[PDB]
Amino acid sequence: AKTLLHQYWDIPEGTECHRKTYAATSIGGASGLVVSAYSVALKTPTSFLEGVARTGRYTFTAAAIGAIFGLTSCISAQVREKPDDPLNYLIGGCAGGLTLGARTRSYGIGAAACAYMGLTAALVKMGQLEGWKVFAEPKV
Amino acid sequence: DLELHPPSYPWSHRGLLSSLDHTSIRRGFQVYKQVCSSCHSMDYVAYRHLVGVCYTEDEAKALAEEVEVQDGPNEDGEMFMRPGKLSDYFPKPYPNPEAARAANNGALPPDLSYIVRARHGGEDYVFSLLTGYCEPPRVSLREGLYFNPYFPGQAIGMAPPIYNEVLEFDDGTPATMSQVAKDVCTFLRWAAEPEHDHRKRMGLKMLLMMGLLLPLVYAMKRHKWSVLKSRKLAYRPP
Amino acid sequence: INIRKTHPLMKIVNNAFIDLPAPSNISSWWNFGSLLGICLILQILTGLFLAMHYTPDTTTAFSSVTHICRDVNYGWIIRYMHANGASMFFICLFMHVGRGLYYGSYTFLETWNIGVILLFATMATAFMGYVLPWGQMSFWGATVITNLLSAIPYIGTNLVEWIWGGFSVDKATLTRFFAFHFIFPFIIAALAMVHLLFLHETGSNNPTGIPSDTDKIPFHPYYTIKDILGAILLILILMLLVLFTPDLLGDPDNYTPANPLNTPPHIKPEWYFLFAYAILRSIPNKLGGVLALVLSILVLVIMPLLHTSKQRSMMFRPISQCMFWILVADLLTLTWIGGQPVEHPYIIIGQLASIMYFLIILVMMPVASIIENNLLKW
Amino acid sequence: INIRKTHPLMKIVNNAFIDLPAPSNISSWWNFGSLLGICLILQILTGLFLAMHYTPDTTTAFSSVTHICRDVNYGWIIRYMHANGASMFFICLFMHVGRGLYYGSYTF
Amino acid sequence: PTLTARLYSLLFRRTSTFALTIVVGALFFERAFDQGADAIYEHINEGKLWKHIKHKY
Amino acid sequence: RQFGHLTRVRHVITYSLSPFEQRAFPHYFSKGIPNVLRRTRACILRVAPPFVVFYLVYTWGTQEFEKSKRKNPAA
Amino acid sequence: HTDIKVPDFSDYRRPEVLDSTKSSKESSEARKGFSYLITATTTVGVAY
Amino acid sequence: LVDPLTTVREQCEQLEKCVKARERLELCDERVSSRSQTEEDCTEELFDFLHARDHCVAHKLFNSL
Amino acid sequence: SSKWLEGIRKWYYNAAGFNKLGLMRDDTIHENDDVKEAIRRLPENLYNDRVFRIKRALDLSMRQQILPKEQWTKYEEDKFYLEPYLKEVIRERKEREEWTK
Amino acid sequence: AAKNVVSQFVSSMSASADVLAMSKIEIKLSDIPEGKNMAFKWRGKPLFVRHRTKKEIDQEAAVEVSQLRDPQHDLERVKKPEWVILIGVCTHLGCVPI
Ligand code: HEC
Ligand code: HEM
Ligand code: HEM
Ligand code: HEM
Ligand code: FES
Repeated sequence: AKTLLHQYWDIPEGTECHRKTYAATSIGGASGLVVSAYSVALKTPTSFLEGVARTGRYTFTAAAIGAIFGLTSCISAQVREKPDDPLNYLIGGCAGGLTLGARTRSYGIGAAACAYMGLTAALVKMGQLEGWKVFAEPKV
Repeated sequence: DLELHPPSYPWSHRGLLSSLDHTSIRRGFQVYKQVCSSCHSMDYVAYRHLVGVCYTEDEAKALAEEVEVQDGPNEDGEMFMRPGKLSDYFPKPYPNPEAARAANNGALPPDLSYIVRARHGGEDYVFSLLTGYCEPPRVSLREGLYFNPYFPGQAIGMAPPIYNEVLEFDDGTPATMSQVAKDVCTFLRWAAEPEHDHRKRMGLKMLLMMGLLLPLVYAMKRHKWSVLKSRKLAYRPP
Repeated sequence: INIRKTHPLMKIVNNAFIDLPAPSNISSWWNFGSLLGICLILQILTGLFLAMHYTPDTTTAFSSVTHICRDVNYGWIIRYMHANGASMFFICLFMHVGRGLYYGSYTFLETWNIGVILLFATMATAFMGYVLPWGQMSFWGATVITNLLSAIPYIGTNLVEWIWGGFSVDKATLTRFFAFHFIFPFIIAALAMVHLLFLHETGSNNPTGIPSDTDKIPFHPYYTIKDILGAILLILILMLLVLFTPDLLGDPDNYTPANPLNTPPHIKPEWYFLFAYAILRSIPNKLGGVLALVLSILVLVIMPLLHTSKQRSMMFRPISQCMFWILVADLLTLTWIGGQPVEHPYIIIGQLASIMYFLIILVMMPVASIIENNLLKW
Repeated sequence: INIRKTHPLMKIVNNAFIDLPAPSNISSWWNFGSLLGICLILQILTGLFLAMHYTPDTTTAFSSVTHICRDVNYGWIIRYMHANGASMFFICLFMHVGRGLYYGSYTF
Repeated sequence: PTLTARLYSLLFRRTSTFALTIVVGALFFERAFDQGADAIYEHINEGKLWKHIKHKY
Repeated sequence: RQFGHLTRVRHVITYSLSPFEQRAFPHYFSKGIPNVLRRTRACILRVAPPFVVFYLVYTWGTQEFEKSKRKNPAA
Repeated sequence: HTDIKVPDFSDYRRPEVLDSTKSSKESSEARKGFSYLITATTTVGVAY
Repeated sequence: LVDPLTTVREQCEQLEKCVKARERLELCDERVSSRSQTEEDCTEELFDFLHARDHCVAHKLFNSL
Repeated sequence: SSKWLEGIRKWYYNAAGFNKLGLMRDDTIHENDDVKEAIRRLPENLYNDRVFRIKRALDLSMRQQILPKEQWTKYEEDKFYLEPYLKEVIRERKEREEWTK
Repeated sequence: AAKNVVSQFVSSMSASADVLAMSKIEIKLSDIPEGKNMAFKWRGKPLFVRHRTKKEIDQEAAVEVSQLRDPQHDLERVKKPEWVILIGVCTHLGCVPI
């Protein structure tokens, strides 16, 4: 939601750490709720306990992506000491992609997820930094 | 109070196989000789330890036959001075810490043996405190305290000596402020560590001996252990 | 047949260091026994040279150690080697204890008791020698920890003013500390040989915990060359810390003469007491604090009665393995916390660290061994 | 059965001090071995107390020995025990060697 | 390989000859290592020593 | 426990070769680095997650120490 | 006991012995000289 | 006999966040000036920008010696 | 309930590790005199198979060489053969204690 | 005989004669600046002679009775109100406070 993404972008990046990781786990909980809701809505799990297992798997993967991504975000920003580069989040997106691939227990999914999640996280910080408007103007 | 951290400066001996500048140590001894040797003590350095760092045999004999020492007994026994060749220490300007403390507004200066090594911060600390005097933003400074921020409490009972009466480098160096401060801080680094050049020489020899000897021992360990790495089992029952 | 099998001393050397059966899958975590032996004898020899240049007097001690550092050829390397050798001694000691708790080798009761006796003894030796150079940190840490020993009522108070030689620290206290810092390591070496004797009685322990009675290999020349290589890596790190960084473990509050009036606000001892001292002052109780410290090392004594798995290793108890690594992180937290000043968050997470330490040891490990005992159809 | 025959330390103590077969012949001339051992540990003890009260500086060594014999409590009995226990130590050494020669035990 | 073979056949068949050979090699490499260590340490500074500036005083 | 009364073993054949003929380092760059990669992947899930908790604690401790040090009134 | 064959070590050996027809003589002394020259060089370092 | 310290401490920090915190120092200085016997001595800003300006002194001094 | 307990047990048996060194249940049991008595009371061929499994596992942990995919011992094809032996050791030791006291 | 030997050895490890020989001192009071402590060594320890201000007499009057965990009144502790003289060592663990 607007509230938790605003909590995530409230903190300077910057070193006010592990609030970033908790907000990213909230991102993971929301994403897992979305995917799990549609997945149990469009499967007929047969039976409900296996549906609980599927929902738990998706939420655990999304929360793990959020947690690992927030940790590497904060750590890379503390080490490189430059709170304006997108390259630290490039490294963060690749790390999140590799851990997604490892929890799905593969190699190629992990490498392609590294590449695409890194480039998209770079685009996220790059647009938040230079200034690209969220979802509308809506003016002309 | 508010804690301050001195930044690291690219000293000559900062490098891991780096020496000192012995010419800088000569003029740093000259700096200690001229102005700083009034209050501070550095009693654990004899004049003979200068012989392979900053002076020759003869120049040290002149420098150490400058000052009288008050040798011990004679035919009268009580009181007589002595030139002394080399085996004299630096002759203790304040003979007691009581007489040191009353000489100033309290706060006797510590001895300068281990100042660079024993102040939670190296020669960067000493250089920063020696050069960084500035004006107080509304503190007390009770009659004997000066403001210089690289010091815990920011209150120093030392008159700032760095540019008052620059001391004529006899080798021909123009006495600016930071150059003479760099000189005396390098000289105090040497007085704190009288073994630094020789210890890095033995570090050089040790690193080359461990580039040599360690792959040999590792190779022989892998050789004698190569049987058990490649032994292979097989199971015969009837 | 051979004098190596008939001669009475050579019976000992032959059945100790040649014809000893060994577990064959030994990792690089059993070299630390030989490393602690070599650290011990190198401490003995460097201390012996230092005693061949030392004068224990409460006015000339620090000046005499300066005299060793300056007017003696290579005496600076011997002083630095004794100090950094004490550092590497405790490093290898905690590695040895961590292995001997990790791989289930604490199912050997007698060796464990003899070991904890050695742990007390090496801590006492290192503390007293740390007092010896008459530095400022030495003086004030001596005052603090000896009054901590004076916490125990009616039997200990005048006992501490008795080991003071009065009401203070004096020449008597200095020479008492020099006498005991000399004569403790030989009793340490004797107990090391007793430790060795009981282990040679029981046999060692492989990293799987399976009794290795079909896979015994002789001690020579396999573990001989492996321990010589481990000793050469140790000598490399010792020459690293005596030829490149003396300042990576030294103390600025040790290199001043003990002017007994100043009390510098930096007060921490060196690191191998910093985890213990953090458990002390995170409790607002003097006698309770010293009793909690002694009871922590007594928790290290009463480890084996807590053990209620059915497999002896920790390679095969993964949740127990994770709790062990949390215990390691909490010890390092205690070390860093004791290495700090005292304000509000430091006090909070120090109380956290001590209580989570006892919670992980006394509670979490048997509960984990029971739950993954129960989860194997056992 | 017993600790003494199944414990690795009391095996050694049992084979050194208890189940040692002694000859039923030895006179008081054979007593000097245990007396040398007891004098040895007594010298260790008295010297260790001396070491707790001693300052090896040559200008103050004589005064240090003086303060031992005067103002340290019982320092005089500890010092006199150390010196004359060294004297009786060498006496029992000479009777030990004279035993080991005259009674022909030097075949070993 | 032949240089290893002939060195083995000359020096490493015996044992006293082996010990004498490694003694000769130890003294030889001792002196050569002293020369090389002096040269490399004086090469890593070259302008900070005490020796060449004390005979340039 | 000396060497020879350990156990009773049948049915076993051990083969091994001389230490001279097999080489010193058999494929030390083609087996050992994937081997240590498998070792690292088998351990860091059980070793690493406590130490990042410690690193967070360290950052939090130093940060809150300085923030309780700094005061900021306004008058 | 007739079918007791050795599992091969062709992956492990040195190429001087790895052939299945060569006389193992000239491949022997050079091999011994290599290993003993390693030991001798270690002994030189330890003696220094 | 003119020092290089004056030269580099003038030239390094010339227009910078150091000067931002110098203006912050002037702000708390006049905050103290508009107050009788304050607690906040306006020294905190002094330390942290002199920390920053001496970092930039640390980067670019030792060529001049 | 039970359909998920088996999933937890198979996860723990994957993450245990000794399935990869070619071992089983009865290969890792810590010993007192009682478990060594249970070892003593075994048939001969089972004891031979146990000592060969132990010696392979110690070799492959000596060069730190996990077996390939082909010989990871699968879950629930392993024998809990020591259950009657160790269970009767339990009953006999408890019989000794509860009868003599 | 054993308990005599143990007794005499523990008393040998006690102290010296002159270490037990303490002394009586006289201290001059008004050499000290306002709100400030001066330490003079006596019986081994430092010896606190501190000038407390009249503002610090009022701060001693600003001390709650039982909120002191060792609850003691000021007149129970001091003799003259404006000059204070105490043992120079914190009695917990032998530190000397600043
Ligand atoms: C007499 C006046 C001098 C002279 C000529 C110099 N110093 Fe300084 N110094 C003096 C006193 C009385 C004190 C103590 C003041 C206090 O306690 O605050 C000092 C202090 C120092 C220090 C102290 C830093 C510390 O304690 O951590 C140092 C490093 C120092 N003095 C160095 C120094 C140098 C290098 C001088 C020559 C240029 C020098 N002092 C002159 C008294 C005096
Ligand atoms: C004084 C310092 C110590 C020394 C010199 C020392 C020496 C040794 C040596 C030489 C070994 C055999 C080598 C090895 O197994 O790696 C050993 C093994 C062992 N030590 Fe210690 N030890 C010391 C302290 C301790 C302590 C404090 C303990 C804990 C109580 C301990 C417990 C053990 C155990 C359990 C073993 C057997 C480990 C195994 O076989 O796997 N030791 N020690
Ligand atoms: C019996 C042999 C030993 C003797 C004779 C001996 C003697 C000494 C002496 C004279 C000093 C003071 C020198 C100095 O610190 O500058 C000293 C310091 C010290 N000793 Fe020992 N010591 C011995 C064994 C040990 C052992 C086994 C340890 C523990 C590993 C140890 C730990 C220390 C430490 C930590 C110091 C202080 C080091 C320093 O700060 O420089 N000593 N020892
Ligand atoms: C290892 C334990 C020992 C220590 C710590 C020790 C220490 C000392 C000390 C400090 C002294 C000087 C005090 C004095 O001279 O009155 C001394 C003197 C002496 N010691 Fe020892 N000692 C030890 C064992 C021995 C032994 C075993 C002997 C031989 C029997 C011995 C023979 C002597 C002698 C002959 C003197 C000279 C007494 C004198 O001239 O006043 N000591 N010892
Ligand atoms: S409060 Fe613990 S010593 Fe002062």
